[PDB]
Formats: sequence, structure tokens, C-alpha cells
Amino acid sequence: QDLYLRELKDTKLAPSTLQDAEGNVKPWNPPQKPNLPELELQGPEALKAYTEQNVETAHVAKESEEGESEPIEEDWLVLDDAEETKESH
Amino acid sequence: DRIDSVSQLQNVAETTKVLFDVSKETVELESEAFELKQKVELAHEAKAVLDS
Repeated sequence: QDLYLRELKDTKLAPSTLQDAEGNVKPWNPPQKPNLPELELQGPEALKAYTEQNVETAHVAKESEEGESEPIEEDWLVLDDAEETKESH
Repeated sequence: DRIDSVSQLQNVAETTKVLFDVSKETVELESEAFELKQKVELAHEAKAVLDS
């Protein structure tokens, strides 16, 4: 079918240099080889936080603090404070 | 009335034993939760970044 074959190879050759062959891109002047593979490759990184989220910075968990080894002052102070409130129950 | 009031210290120590034990026990057993929090955050970041 002449209505078929010629439109078929026209729709094949126009993106042939675009996609199949490495002839940059003929239909539109701006280059595509250094744009989507190269300039837009950082596109997700450009929209997002580059070198901050794509690297997935892992912060080591800070050591959970405690009474800081206070076996005398803390216990005595707690006992005294409870004694203060025990007279007013 | 004082007798009735003192009747209630009879067994408070036995229960408050396990109470004071498990209080600090459970409060300090969240260390593994803290260690899991950073792993969960890393996993969330990974899923979000590959979704991106």
C-alpha cells in the first residue's frame, strides 16, 4: 500500500538518526545527545536536593544519654524531694 | 482510722518493686527503637529517591 509503506519508512527514518542511529537529531536543530542523557540526567537531582539526598547521607545515631552515672546526688535529691511532698499528701 | 490508712502500705512495696523495675527497663529499652529509626529513615529516603 503506497499510502502505507511511504509513511512507514518516513516515520522510521525521521527518528532513525534520533534514536536508532547516532546521528544526533535532524528534525530539530538543538542537540539531544548532550541534553537528555547528560543535562537531564541530573534533572531529578536538580529538582531534588543534589549531593544531599541522592547520596542518602547516613547520620550515625547519637548515643542515648542517661543519668550520667550519678548514684549519690540523684538518689539523695529524689529522696529529699519526695520527703518534702510526703508531708502534704 | 490510722489503722485503716496503714492497712494500705501492707503490699505496696511488692507491686512497686516490679513497677520501678519495669519503668526504667522499658524507658531504656527504646535504644533499639532509636537504632531502628535511622535505618527506617534511610529506607524512606531510598524509596523516595528511586521513586524520584
